[PDB]
Amino acid sequence: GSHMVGQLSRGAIAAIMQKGDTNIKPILQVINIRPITTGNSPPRYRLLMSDGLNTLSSFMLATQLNPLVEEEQLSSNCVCQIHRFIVNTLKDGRRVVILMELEVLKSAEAVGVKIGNPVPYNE
Ligand SMILES: Cc1ccc(C(=O)Nc2ccccc2C(=O)O)cc1S(=O)(=O)Nc1ccc(Br)cc1
Repeated sequence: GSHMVGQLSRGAIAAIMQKGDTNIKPILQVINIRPITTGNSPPRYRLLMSDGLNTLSSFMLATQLNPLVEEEQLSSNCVCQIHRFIVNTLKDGRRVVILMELEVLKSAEAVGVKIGNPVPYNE
């Protein structure tokens, strides 16, 4: 209940970005979800996530998880546990975190607000 930022894995974004730790199962809040421009291929969704301290904009949902967005269980403000993810590095050096398995712990409606005051992580 109280101490809302205590619901999130503070420091997980830095851990993912700095250490490349993939064994952790961090709890993050969805701040925003947006489709990416795609061709005739399945839609892809990019997420702005928060660990309470930082936000990071380079999350992508694995296509297998698209139903979570399209049926609305995964939406802005919800709190999720990431059970499996990988990091991929693009030609230009940018890294993207692909969310492969995730659990919605609290619905957007049950949370209702951005938790804490996270600031953008500097990639
Ligand atoms: C469009 C697209 C889709 C997918 C991947 C990707 O890296 N996929 C994977 C890579 C490795 C393993 C698994 C996967 C997986 O998707 O399951 C990259 C791109 S992109 O670079 O051309 N544009 C883009 C990148 C990031 C963000 Br935020 C927004 C747009």
